[PDB]
Amino acid sequence: ANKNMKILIVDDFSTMRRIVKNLLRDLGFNNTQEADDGLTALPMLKKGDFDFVVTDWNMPGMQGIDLLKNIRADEELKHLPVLMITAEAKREAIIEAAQAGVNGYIVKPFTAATLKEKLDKIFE
Ligand SMILES: [Mg+2]
Repeated sequence: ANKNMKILIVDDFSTMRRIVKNLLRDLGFNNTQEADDGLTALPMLKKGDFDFVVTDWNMPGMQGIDLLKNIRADEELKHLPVLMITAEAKREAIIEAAQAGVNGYIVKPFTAATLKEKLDKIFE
């Protein structure tokens, strides 16, 4: 796992964006940027050459599931591994996210410990 991989953190609650960001900082990943909704994350991915996406699942403008779909329908972006953040792991929403092509999921609140298992798991 390369620690200079360009990571996009997507979440509508800015405090959550900065917590995810410091957890990634504690793990060797410092190349992080932010977006507050999928509508604002999309143009960032579209032009920014990112390597990894961490997105919230429920956002007001465009949802986590709809950004993953747009990423997956975009020829240029379809190779992007996506980790989803969710308030509780309901079986039904996860299966849906799995079917939509997400790489993994993590339930909040979470720690740097969990985050890394999730990252290792995704990258295999
Ligand atoms: Mg949210």
